[PDB]
Amino acid sequence: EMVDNLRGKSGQGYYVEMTVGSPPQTLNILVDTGSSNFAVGAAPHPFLHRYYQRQLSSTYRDLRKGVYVPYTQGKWEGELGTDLVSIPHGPQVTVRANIAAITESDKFFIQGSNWEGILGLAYAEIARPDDSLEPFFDSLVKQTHVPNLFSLQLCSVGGSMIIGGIDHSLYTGSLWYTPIRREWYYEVIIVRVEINGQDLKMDCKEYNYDKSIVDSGTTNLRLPKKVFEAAVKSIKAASSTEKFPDGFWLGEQLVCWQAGTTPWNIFPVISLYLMGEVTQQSFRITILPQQYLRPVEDVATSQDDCYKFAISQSSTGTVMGAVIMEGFYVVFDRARKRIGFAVSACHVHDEFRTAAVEGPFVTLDMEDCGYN
Ligand SMILES: CCn1ccc2c(N3CCCC3=O)cc(C(=O)N[C@@H](Cc3ccccc3)[C@H](O)CNCc3cccc(OC)c3)cc21
Repeated sequence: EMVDNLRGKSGQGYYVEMTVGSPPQTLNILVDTGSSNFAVGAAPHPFLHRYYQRQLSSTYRDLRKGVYVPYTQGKWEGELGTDLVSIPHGPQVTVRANIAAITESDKFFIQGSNWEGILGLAYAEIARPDDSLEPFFDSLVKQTHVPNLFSLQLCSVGGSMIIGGIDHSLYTGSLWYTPIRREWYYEVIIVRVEINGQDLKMDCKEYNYDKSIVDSGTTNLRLPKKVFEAAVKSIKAASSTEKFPDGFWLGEQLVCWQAGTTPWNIFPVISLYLMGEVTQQSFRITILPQQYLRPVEDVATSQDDCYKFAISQSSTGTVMGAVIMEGFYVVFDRARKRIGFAVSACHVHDEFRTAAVEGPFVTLDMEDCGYN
């Protein structure tokens, strides 16, 4: 009953329905594996269709402490409190959880997005103000019998968040696991990057400077500057049969083709190799251009299909965002400190190429690829 419990708009995150307070107030909450605070709009905002009204909840408790959270995109400030929370299309339980009531924000809420809050699914180590603010999923596991694991199938868009287990109907083929290196973000280690089979030929620590994370709340694949520059050079080379403005590669400009004529075949597949659970072993996930060229829906331009380049540069490490996760079934196996990847039931492919998760591969270079 948790299948298809996610909705969203392309480029604007995926959200699940939740209720907060007594009596229950229904809100749509963005699912974010890249942070650890549960926060909801709690005052009027031009982009909010509704918001949390603390005065109407008999179970609300004020913690008398403010909190400020700046993300890569957007920021908000609010008041900490606790209240009862449920997930209508998830496990049928009610938990008391920490909630940040957002009273002020900047470039956080999105015009027309349909969500009103955010559910940080990562570890307490990156919770604000500090790690004593227990994250939602931690409270869920401690207060119920839900297994310490969840999975995401991200596919107007939709998908599934399966709390407490793995749904086999949501993937095909084998599940490959990579270790969670450190429990703060969902940090992983990339050991190799290929563009159309060609190795970027870089010290593998560069791929993980200064960390690499799996983040459902970020749209793009974000790469460390040095890796980004090398990747763009190789994607340009592969696609050189057409020449695009430098602004396209910087994600500042759309590229458009007559409806139905997008030249998918001139763009390369990107393979990211992730550390396996065994010494010097890895597996790879392969991303097609249908993933990293993000469609931008706009009726004004609808004579064409137009796209934004959804790989961009980072000064804070690699972020495997929604563009990478889409078309894969991703298991956040907290209990066993590992992340699993499999090909999703809602996968990308044309008649020539298919996204894949495959292995094992072996590396002769014994260098640890973790940056720290
Ligand atoms: C879905 C909306 N959206 C669209 C683009 C886009 C985007 N960017 C910017 C450039 C390329 C790219 O993809 C970045 C973010 C982003 O910052 N996401 C947040 C959640 C969020 C969701 C919705 C709105 C605002 C924030 C996430 O916690 C970040 N994790 C690591 C992170 C970074 C910094 C602090 C931190 O604290 C926990 C966590 C959201 C984006």
